[PDB]
Amino acid sequence: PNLTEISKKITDSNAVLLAVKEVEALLSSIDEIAAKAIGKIHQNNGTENNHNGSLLAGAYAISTLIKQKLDGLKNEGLKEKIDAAKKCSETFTNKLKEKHTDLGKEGVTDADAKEAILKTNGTKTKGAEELGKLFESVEVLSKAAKEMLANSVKELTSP
Amino acid sequence: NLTEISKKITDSNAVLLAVKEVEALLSSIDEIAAKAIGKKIHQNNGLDTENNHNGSLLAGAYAISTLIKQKLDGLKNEGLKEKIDAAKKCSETFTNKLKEKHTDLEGVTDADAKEAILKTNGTKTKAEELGKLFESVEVLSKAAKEMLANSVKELTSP
Amino acid sequence: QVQLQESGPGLVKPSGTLSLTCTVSGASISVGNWWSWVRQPPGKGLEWIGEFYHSGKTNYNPSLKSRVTISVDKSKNQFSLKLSSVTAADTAVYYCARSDLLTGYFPYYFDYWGQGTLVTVSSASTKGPSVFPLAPSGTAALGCLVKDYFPEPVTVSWNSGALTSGVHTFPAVLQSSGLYSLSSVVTVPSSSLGTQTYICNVNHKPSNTKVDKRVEP
Amino acid sequence: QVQLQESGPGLVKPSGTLSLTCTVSGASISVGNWWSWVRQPPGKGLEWIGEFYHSGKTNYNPSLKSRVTISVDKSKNQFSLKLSSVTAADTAVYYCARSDLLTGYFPYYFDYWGQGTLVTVSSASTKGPSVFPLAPSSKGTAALGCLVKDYFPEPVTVSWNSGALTSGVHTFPAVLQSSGLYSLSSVVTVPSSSLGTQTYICNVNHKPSNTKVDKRVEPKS
Amino acid sequence: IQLTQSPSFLSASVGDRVTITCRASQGISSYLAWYQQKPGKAPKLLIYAASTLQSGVPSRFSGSGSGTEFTLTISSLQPEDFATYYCQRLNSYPYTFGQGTKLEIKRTVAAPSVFIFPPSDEQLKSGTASVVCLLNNFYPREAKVQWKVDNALQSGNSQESVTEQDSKDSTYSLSSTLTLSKADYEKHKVYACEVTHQGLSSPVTKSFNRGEC
Amino acid sequence: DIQLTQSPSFLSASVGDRVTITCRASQGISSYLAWYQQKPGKAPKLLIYAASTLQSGVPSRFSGSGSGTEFTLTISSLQPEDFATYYCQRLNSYPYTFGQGTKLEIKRTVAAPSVFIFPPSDEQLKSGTASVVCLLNNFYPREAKVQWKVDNALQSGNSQESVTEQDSKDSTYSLSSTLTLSKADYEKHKVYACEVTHQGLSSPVTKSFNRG
Repeated sequence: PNLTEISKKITDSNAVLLAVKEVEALLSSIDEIAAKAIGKIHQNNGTENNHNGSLLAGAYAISTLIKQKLDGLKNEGLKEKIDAAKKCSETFTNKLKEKHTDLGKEGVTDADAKEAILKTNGTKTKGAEELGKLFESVEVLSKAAKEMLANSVKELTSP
Repeated sequence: NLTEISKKITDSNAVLLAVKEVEALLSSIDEIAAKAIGKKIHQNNGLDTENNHNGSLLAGAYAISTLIKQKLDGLKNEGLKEKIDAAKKCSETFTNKLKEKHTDLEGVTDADAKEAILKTNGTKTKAEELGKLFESVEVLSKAAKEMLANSVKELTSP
Repeated sequence: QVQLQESGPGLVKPSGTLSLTCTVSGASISVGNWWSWVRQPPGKGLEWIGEFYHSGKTNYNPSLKSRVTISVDKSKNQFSLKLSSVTAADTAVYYCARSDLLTGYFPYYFDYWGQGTLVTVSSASTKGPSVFPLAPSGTAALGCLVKDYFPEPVTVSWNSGALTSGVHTFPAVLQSSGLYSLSSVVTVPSSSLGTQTYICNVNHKPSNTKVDKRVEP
Repeated sequence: QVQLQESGPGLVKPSGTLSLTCTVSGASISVGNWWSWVRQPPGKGLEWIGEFYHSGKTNYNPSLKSRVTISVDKSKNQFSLKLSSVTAADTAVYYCARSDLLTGYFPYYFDYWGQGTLVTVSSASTKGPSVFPLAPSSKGTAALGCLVKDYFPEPVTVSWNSGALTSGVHTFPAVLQSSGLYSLSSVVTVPSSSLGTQTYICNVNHKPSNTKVDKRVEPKS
Repeated sequence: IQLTQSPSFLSASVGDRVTITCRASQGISSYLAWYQQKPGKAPKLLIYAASTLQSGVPSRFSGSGSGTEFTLTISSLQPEDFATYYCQRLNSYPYTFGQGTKLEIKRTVAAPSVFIFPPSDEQLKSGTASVVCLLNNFYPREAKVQWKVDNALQSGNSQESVTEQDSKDSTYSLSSTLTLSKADYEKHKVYACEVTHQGLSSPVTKSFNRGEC
Repeated sequence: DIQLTQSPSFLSASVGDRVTITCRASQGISSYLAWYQQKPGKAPKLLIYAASTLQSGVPSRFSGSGSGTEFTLTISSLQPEDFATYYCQRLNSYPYTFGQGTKLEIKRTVAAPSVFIFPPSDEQLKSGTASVVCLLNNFYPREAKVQWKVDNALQSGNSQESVTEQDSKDSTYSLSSTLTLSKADYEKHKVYACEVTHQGLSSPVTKSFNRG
């Protein structure tokens, strides 16, 4: 069934999915520094408390880059869900920058570094709560882009 | 056999997808290398200069290098094995160099931080191995892209 | 959290139109996934009927395409099924089901189902059962004959649920008259006869028939 | 830079076998990309011949399939082309080209080409050219040139003063005379005040016959 | 495309290993799934992409196969594993199912307890007589039940019903109902049902005479 | 399988003009189309791929559009360096059939040719053949009438013409006319004249020489 036109659909849905999964991986990098590198460079181990002011700045850079790549996402079909992650990335980046009072210093404590970018422990006052539904908003976007690719492939085998 | 071409397409789809995960992880290390080395959050612009304190930014980048080595280990493809094992070794060598130079890498000097995890620097003694697995993934990323294209190429043939 | 529930009339006259609705909770049909209707006649296997995606693309079984249609009400998070010109071959347990990509990227697999509802195609009129005792004559067997009812199902209990051990409620049998009939028996110690009363509680919802029957020797 | 270069004989007798080799530098045919042979007769359009991928898959033009063969030498980073039972319809400039995905994911686009080599299908024998001076008239801008006569097959290359003279040079396209041989002129305009002081030499190269000729062009006395 | 799976019925004990084969008619790739269905319940997806386990499915389930031949394997069968199993292709609609395989738990031979029930006087007033023969708690499922009225074998006036295998003792129960008109029933005296079963060395007859106590 | 029809075959426009080239496919090829620019003697240069995407290095004044069967290459702000032959190409399947091509000429204000005549060399003469060469340098348009006169007798059937490709910088042409005679026929006359008619010349320009 219209094999030459389907290949364009499959390729188009591929590019959209790839661009979302790239934003996905940037989020997973923000997660890895949160649960593996917060307050911890050594011969063994690959403990040092209360000094993460740099690690916070690097993760702020990733969050900006996440917004830039989201602005480059243009697909008239996924427009509903793209703008959701669009403004979700905005409230996140703004939140860390909104209060530099505990994030724009060299010695940010563990309970504050775990607070802004670690979505695991209990306290999520200023920070990781906004990281929370930014991840979830990309989950929605990633699933939709996956299903659009599957539906394009599904068009091949139709009777 | 349109069903068999379907599996060839979606299979090389997943490999390219998993390879681009390693690719995007590297762009994060690249982004924290060119936009957050020696830095902290500001109000108006978002980031302002903060010299000589990057002992956690390097610790952050180390976990991604560990995460990169993890994803490269999970890659299983008999057609891409050559380029897969080339990136695994370059991933092992990189994380090994960061742990080998722990004397000068709290608060690593921006001269050392730019030297250790930044591609665009002259010296690159503590970075040189960040280019040889970036380009190794580049070669890996191009091969997976062409494998997907070749699968779609089979769809339209006489 | 993902739950699906079918509903609609369970009896349709021959050449009539079947109508069923699937209510979804814990999930939104407008955001993704394919949603299907699946068929299973009594004692037989499964047959896929139709499917739809929120973009509007719907597919139908080519053996039923002429008679089947599926509609969507995204505002109510429901979808329906219509089957016109039905025959006795359309009698089946009807399922609504969701399909998901799971850990893959192609194809979709059915991973969530509703409880299913039985739809019967027959000219028989709804009728409650006539309950007759199976009087007993160290172990004694007594039961209850549930005869000439329509349509399925009939729930039988003993002593308002107090007697569950030893109970066997046989599956119904479609008699040549078009009506169903079953028996529910229980084995009790022969010494308990004349001391314990045995009541079979027969419930037939599709006719609002509740019957209690004393079974004595 | 990525660079492709075809090589091989430019004269093939009819019913013979055409053979060309593409040397690739700056890239590796074993690593990726599709590699193709493309054909363009003098004055006409382009015709794709065949392609291969390092996986082994090889496609040929259905109009040529019966007589075309592409070989690959990954150890030498070269690949070749073989056309058998050739006729005059096979005379053309032959290109080896690379295909690439560019910024997309399908299909491959021809983004790098060789310089192209010209192969002529004919029973005629190779013949080197005769070079004669187009002397400038003793009459300001003056014109002098070189006449390249009676050679076969194409092409001939002409330079002036071993390349030190480029501005003002016109090497005309070759012309097929009724004798079956080609003829050509190359001219250059120079200041009239330079004659009798500066030397002017045209360099004529005809690789089919290994002919290197330098000719001094001066005003006649 | 048609899917034929075999065997239709399996009989194995707890701890045994069973394999079910699903055969596709022209090629599936790996777009095959395996479902488990208990009586009265919706089918439960076990394996997709013809070897991948669904979340929560234990490791004792395993599938394999590509293109035409597929196989589901249950090593170390557990009590909860006894159900009906279907294979399904997902490469294209209508997503054909297999006709199913039902694997029951194998146990030792159990003879049935045979009971006979004469028609009730209440039912007799309506003009119909129903004689019920009951076979209780026996194994295997195979059992021949014959109705003899005055020692004449009956045909075409009886129906049978079997319970599902008991989840507690792995036995079956069978009921046979001989339905006659009141006039036909009152014209004979001896009503007997005859049971032939592997657990019985010879057929067993339960009889009663009409209008006696 | 699929044929590509390119229109027009020849095109002539001025610097700054806007021009359009159409490529039509016999059936749908989606957006799998490419446009090439082939300068004389050079290999094709990719301008646009996937039928609207600008290849890196190519100026923005090149633009493509279309999907399916209709395809259009548009060159805005036409430049003298834009003289070439342009080809469309489908890439959905092999053979990736090319279009027939469109020749584009850059229009230019009228420029008269400088005319030169060249007598046969003493070296060529003793071989038995005499070639008299007439040169037309840096003129436009292409149309030029070159006639040979030997002792005021118009020659025919003994001369051959060759025209250079359009200059990529000044958009001009150059022409050569070679009159070929035998040595015996050459030494039988005295005056050899080249007469040039061109729209940039108010009257035909003659260049001649005697044999001494």
